[PDB]
Order: sequence, then C-alpha cells, then structure tokens
Amino acid sequence: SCIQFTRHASDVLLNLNRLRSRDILTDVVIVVSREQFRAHKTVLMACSGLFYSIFTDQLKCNLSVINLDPEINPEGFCILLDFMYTSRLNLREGNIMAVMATAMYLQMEHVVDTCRKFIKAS
Amino acid sequence: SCIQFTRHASDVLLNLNRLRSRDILTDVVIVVSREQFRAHKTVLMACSGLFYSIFTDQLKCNLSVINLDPEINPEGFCILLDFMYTSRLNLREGNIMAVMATAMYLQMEHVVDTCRKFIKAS
Amino acid sequence: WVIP
Amino acid sequence: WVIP
Ligand SMILES: O=C1Cc2cc(Nc3cc(Cl)ncc3Cl)ccc2N1
Ligand SMILES: O=C1Cc2cc(Nc3cc(Cl)ncc3Cl)ccc2N1
Ligand SMILES: [Cl-]
Ligand SMILES: [Cl-]
Repeated sequence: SCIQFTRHASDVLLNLNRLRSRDILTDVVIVVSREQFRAHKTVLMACSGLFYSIFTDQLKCNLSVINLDPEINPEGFCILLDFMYTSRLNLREGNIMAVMATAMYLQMEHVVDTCRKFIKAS
Repeated sequence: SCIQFTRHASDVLLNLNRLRSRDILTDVVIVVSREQFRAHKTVLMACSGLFYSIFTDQLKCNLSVINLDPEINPEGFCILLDFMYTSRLNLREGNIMAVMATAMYLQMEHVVDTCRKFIKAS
Repeated sequence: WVIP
Repeated sequence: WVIP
C-alpha cells in the first residue's frame, strides 16, 4: 500500500552526478590508457556487469585504482561514465564503434543493444 | 544530441537497493535509539539535506557511525530509508506523524509535502 | 506522487 | 531509448 514519487530515482542520480562533478565521496580511479576517471564504486556496480564483478571480489573491493584493458578507448569510457550518471548517451557516427566495444567490455547490455540497432540502420 | 534510456535511473536505484539488502559497500551505520541501519553515504546525501550537510563536512565525512537526535523514531527512519532506496513511501495513519517529523529532521522536502497534504485531507 |  |  505504498505511494511513489515518480521523479525520485532521476533526482537521486542527478545528485550523485553533482557529487561526481565536485569530486565528493569518490572512492575509485579508473585508469584508461593515460586517462584517469574518478567515480563512486556503487554507481559503477549499479551500471556495469564488469564493475559489479570487480567490486564484489573480496580482494578487488578494497582497491582505490582499477586499470582497464589497454584496448579500451578513453573517449568511449568517458561517454559511458557520463551515461551511468545521467541516463544520456552521446552516441555519434565517429564514436559508435568505440562506445559499443567499451559497453561490451563493461557489460552494459542496454547500451550494447542500442549500438547494435544504430549500426544495423546505417 | 544525446539519446536517453528512460529506465536507467530506476534500474540504478534498484541495484543500489540490492547492494544495501546484501550489505555490499555500505560505509556508514545510522544509529536511531537502540536501532542500527547500514547504508551508503552517497545515497543518504542524494536524498537528504541533513546527510548532505553531514557528509560534506571535512570531519564528519570520515565517520563510520552517525547518531541521530534521540527524538527520532526508528520506524519513521526505517520507512524513510526504504523510500530513499526505492521511491516508495509506506505512509499509514499510524505512522504519518513520525514519518513527517523524521522527514523534516532529515530535510526530505518532497516527503514533508506529501505528509502535510495527507494530514490536511484527514 | 502516484499509486505504483 | 528516447530523444530527451
Ligand atoms: O547490463 C548490465 C548492468 C548490470 C548491473 C549489475 N549490477 C548489479 C546487479 C545486481 Cl543483480 N545487484 C546489484 C548490482 Cl550493483 C550487474 C550486471 C549488469 N549487467
Ligand atoms: O529535500 C532535499 C533532498 C536533498 C538532497 C541534497 N543532496 C544534494 C544536493 C546537491 Cl545540490 N548536490 C548534491 C547532493 Cl548529494 C541536498 C538537499 C536536499 N533537500
Ligand atoms: Cl546499460
Ligand atoms: Cl524527498
């Protein structure tokens, strides 16, 4: 018999993104080639099958630095990290291949699905 | 020119609640009278003006235990913590006064607004 | 607020 | 997915 506030989840995610932009309570650095990205482990886990596996591991859960596979493109990662914190995906002709490959590696099934759909159309 | 995944914020919050139920990456205990509640500091901050103030404080940001005012009812807190992680508010005739008082203390303005509306109707 |  |  609960009532529901429609905008609550969106407002929570917006505040988590504000914390990210101000570098508040970020507890991990994701290293992609030369580039470094600060984030919240819980948000990464909530969005990605790969980060979920990493941070539920009894040894890796305690690491402050995570290095991604050298094949991962920093721009593709940046676009996906923005999507995690906003629900908005900056998908473009020039980045779609790098975004799909990064989403497959990060195990973000809904992003992989839209990339496959957009590629098929062209 | 971004695209948006409508269900993303809700899915993120659902996974954060799953992490909470399994006590994964919880980094704070909220003490309310004799009762203890484990949570994620970032989620508390995203939902509450009070926790936002507490965890942006350079000294309090590092505390693993937070004790609430002794006037706060554990059940009212529990209902509000559930709302933070689900968007669902278990508002009932027998708990509405304790929920409104706890939401005013936690600075959860949308919950305070619905409690004031529901009280006015009765 | 809605009835979910 | 939608156009926001
Ligand atoms: O495409 C995806 C997105 C995703 C997210 C998560 N994260 C969780 C899943 C569960 Cl059941 N509980 C808690 C968490 Cl944080 C796992 C796999 C995948 N795959
Ligand atoms: O009723 C409310 C809910 C709420 C949430 C937050 N939390 C934030 C606000 C901003 Cl601007 N950036 C980041 C955060 Cl985590 C503050 C005040 C209130 N009042
Ligand atoms: Cl996804
Ligand atoms: Cl609220």
